[PDB]
Amino acid sequence: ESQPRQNFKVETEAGINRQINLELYACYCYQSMSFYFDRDDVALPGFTKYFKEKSDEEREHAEKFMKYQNKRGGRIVLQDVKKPDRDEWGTGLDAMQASLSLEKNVNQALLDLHTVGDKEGDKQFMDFLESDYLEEQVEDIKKISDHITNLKRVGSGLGEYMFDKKSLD
Amino acid sequence: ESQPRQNFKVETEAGINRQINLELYACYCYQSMSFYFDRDDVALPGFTKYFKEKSDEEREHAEKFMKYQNKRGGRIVLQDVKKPDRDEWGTGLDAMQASLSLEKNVNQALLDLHTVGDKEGDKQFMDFLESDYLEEQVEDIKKISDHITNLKRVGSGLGEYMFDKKSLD
Amino acid sequence: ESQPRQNFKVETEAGINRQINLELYACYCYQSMSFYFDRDDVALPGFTKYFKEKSDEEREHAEKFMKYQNKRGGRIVLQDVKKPDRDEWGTGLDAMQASLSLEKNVNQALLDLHTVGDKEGDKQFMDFLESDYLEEQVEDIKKISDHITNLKRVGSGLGEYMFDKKSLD
Amino acid sequence: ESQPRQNFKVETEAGINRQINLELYACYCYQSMSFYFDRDDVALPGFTKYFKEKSDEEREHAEKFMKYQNKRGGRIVLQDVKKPDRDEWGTGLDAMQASLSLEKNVNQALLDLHTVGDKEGDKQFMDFLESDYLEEQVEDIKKISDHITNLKRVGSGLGEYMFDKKSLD
Amino acid sequence: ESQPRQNFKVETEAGINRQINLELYACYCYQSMSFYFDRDDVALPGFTKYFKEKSDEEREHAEKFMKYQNKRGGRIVLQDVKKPDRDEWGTGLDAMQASLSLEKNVNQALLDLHTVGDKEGDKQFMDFLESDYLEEQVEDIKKISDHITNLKRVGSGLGEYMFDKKSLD
Amino acid sequence: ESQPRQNFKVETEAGINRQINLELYACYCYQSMSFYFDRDDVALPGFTKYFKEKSDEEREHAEKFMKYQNKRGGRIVLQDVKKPDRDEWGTGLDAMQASLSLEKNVNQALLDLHTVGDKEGDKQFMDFLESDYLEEQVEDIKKISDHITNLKRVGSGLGEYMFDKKSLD
Ligand SMILES: [Fe+3]
Ligand SMILES: [Fe+3]
Ligand SMILES: [Fe+3]
Ligand SMILES: [Fe+3]
Ligand SMILES: [Fe+3]
Ligand SMILES: [Fe+3]
Ligand SMILES: [Fe+3]
Ligand SMILES: [Fe+3]
Ligand SMILES: [Fe+3]
Ligand SMILES: [Fe+3]
Ligand SMILES: [Fe+3]
Ligand SMILES: [Fe+3]
Ligand SMILES: [Fe+3]
Ligand SMILES: [Fe+3]
Repeated sequence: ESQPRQNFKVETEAGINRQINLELYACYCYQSMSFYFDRDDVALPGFTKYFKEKSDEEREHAEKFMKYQNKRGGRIVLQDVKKPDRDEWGTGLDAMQASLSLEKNVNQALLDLHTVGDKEGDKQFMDFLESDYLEEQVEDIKKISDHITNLKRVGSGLGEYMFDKKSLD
Repeated sequence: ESQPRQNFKVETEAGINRQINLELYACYCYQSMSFYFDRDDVALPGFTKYFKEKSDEEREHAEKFMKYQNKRGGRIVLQDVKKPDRDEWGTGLDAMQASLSLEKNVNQALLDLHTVGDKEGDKQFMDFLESDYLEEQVEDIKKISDHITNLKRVGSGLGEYMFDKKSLD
Repeated sequence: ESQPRQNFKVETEAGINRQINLELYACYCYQSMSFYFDRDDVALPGFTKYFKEKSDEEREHAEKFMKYQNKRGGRIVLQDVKKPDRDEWGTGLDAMQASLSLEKNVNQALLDLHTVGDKEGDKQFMDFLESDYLEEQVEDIKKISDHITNLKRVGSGLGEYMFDKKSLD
Repeated sequence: ESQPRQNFKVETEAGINRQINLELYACYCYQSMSFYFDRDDVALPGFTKYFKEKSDEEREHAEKFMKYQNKRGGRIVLQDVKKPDRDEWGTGLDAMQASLSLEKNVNQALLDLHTVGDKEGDKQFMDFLESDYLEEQVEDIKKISDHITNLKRVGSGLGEYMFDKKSLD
Repeated sequence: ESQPRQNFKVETEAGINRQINLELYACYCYQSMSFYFDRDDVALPGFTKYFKEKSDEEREHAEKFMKYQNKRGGRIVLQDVKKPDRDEWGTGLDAMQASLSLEKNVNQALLDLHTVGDKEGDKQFMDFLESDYLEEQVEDIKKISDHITNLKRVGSGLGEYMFDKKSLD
Repeated sequence: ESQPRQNFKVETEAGINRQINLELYACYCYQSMSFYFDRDDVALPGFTKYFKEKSDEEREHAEKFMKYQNKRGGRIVLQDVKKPDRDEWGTGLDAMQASLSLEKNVNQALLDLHTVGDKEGDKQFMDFLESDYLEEQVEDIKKISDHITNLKRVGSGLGEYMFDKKSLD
């Protein structure tokens, strides 16, 4: 049993390992989305920058979980991170919709992870999830929903172009 | 169902809406208290400033709840904010006592709101309440209790005058 | 009779108290409008910021009246501030239209309040209303009319999006 | 019943008082460890500085609990803080091992304290423990485990000397 | 016999160890006093700050003795530091009176410790006590006496409140 | 055929896509290595930092390839990035050895990729590989070889500890 290990159950440890993979998968999806919008026939640099930052955030999410795994004395077990479910992400609206779905799936997995720590009485892990993940997920999800609304509002073509310039830096 | 909505129950949404009204009511009470102490026959500017700041805090509390309501995909439903239960707030000690009672009622409503999010497994909402409201309520309640003790200590007249100058900026 | 009281009639005092409530109601409406545009399915942050500032202005209007009430030796009597007449404010154009109607109703109430001070020979109150309220109302009303014209000009969709970005900070 | 007291159970109050003593005991242990490594026949100044800082941290932990006790309207009841269980702490590795054991015992007591606040529905206290104690305990425990690993890695003699210089400031 | 040991008698070493405990006990008393005045039904923040600083001073006194013990080649032997003789410290005047009594008891113990070093011809220890403890004790005792006089002068209630603000930062 | 596409053969495009995956795999390996050395029973922070930076470099390598893919009008096709071939990386020497092997495999794949661009007369791609990848690979490989030599030189235990401190920041 590892030296730091205390109130840290195997199922909590395993859940963090699955969440790590999921965070890495999200990072991969955003990375795919970013360079999708960098395609010359897409060429939306706001979306490219936005998803690249999103990708880096998910990388941070994964690594913070790996860091946390080690903090608690769990052992990081990495899995294949699957290629994202699409190669092309449609319009800015489609990608933002796909991002919302992605973030909601990550959020659900985080809430499921919280339930694991909750049922195991892992008080520290629960607060770690709450403070470091659940809040950001809620912010991200609201933010992406806002983007989806605006991408619907502005419409295709010039609207999507303007959204790229005005809603994303 | 709204785009961000996830693990966000209707009763949690409704509880936030009641809490919004309660925060607005507290803001209104403090506002009333502030201008009560600005009456020429009261004329305690520390108390005026103190309750004005308290009022602005409660406004922030309400708006942070409205913001949070939207973040989770709830729909803000506003109600009449009732006029405060008094028009005149007695002495500084009386107002501080009334403020304590007010903050404890807000605190209880927040704890009741936490129970709603708790029973609904709303992990994010619980941490939002804890981090953003429960801690401040506990600080505020301790702080007002301290003020009440000192207002009792100093007594009426010059004591209340000195408290106004020395305990409130 | 309060110490400052001089050339300050009961009807002027009562009119200020009604105006306070009206200013608070306007503050509430703008607050509702602000968080309406913060809804994920509205998501117009310029409108959110704009109405939040408008809301804070009306709060200032109310408090300046409460302050003034006390200055003249009147007694602030607070009433329920009613919930705004809508929960949802339609489009940016609709909200701006509703804001115009609101500001014109506040303006009329202010002009009615001026008539009260006028008929009571309350020279100071009249100038207070003129300098501190009537001018701003006229500026606000012109400004909102301009916004309404531009929101009509730009049309729904991308136009409303662009207006949000370009006419509101 | 004290003025701030609200949702603050006697068993939570009593648990904080025991935890205060435990934090003070940990502060005492670290203090003992610090001056142990300041012995001329030990003379490891990194370990001295490290445990002195650790000691001050535990003092802060105790005082933050006393502060919190008062915030909630509990009454601090102090007990004898027992002398640490050793007068001499062996090698740097031994002291670090003893520190790990100490921090894990404090951590368990904190987790037990959380369970008390949890079972009493003390939502604020739980978040206070989580935010202010459980996270730091997890960081500390991981950090001490790392130190123990490195002290094992470097071995006695020069290794312990180098660890003192390179892993502790 | 330890390497630094020279003109350092066992009774001097033992006296330093008792004085360490006494300094720690004083630190504990002041700590108790500090958070006593932080009670919501006491709420004197000057007294809280004052005794917290006093507490930290006694901690420094203890540690300087532990440091000195090691400097001379003595071995620090820690004992239980007893809980302070009261849980509640009465009025500011009572606490200041109790502090005077405490400091005079510490001072007497220091003078007794000086006699031990004196009779053992421990010239360095005597000067260490004189320079580092006896002078501060005399300053502290005079200072606390002054406070007691002023707390008597100002009386209960507002006087104690004013003393808290004006004589203690 | 994409708008930028010119002198950009399908096999060059496909080779970049495989190299992207390989760069991502290397990034994953380094990430695994980094948090391996962050294990409490490994606890080598230089190695953790070193491999984290290495990981970020490989991420940059992958993304620069994705960017380049798009620049030439190729289409990024992502694949599963496989979990690294080990979960635990042994000693610092073992990890550095594994890193060398990894970098040499990436280097060979890059040289194979260069041959593809070479045989296709892709003059720009060749120079892109040379300037942006081959040089860094050669620097990295030399640098890791140096580290391996020094990790062999210093030996296990304190040596590995010292290497962690002195050869890695
Ligand atoms: Fe994530
Ligand atoms: Fe995200
Ligand atoms: Fe929490
Ligand atoms: Fe509030
Ligand atoms: Fe409050
Ligand atoms: Fe107004
Ligand atoms: Fe207005
Ligand atoms: Fe502690
Ligand atoms: Fe600790
Ligand atoms: Fe002392
Ligand atoms: Fe003293
Ligand atoms: Fe002398
Ligand atoms: Fe690479
Ligand atoms: Fe490399």
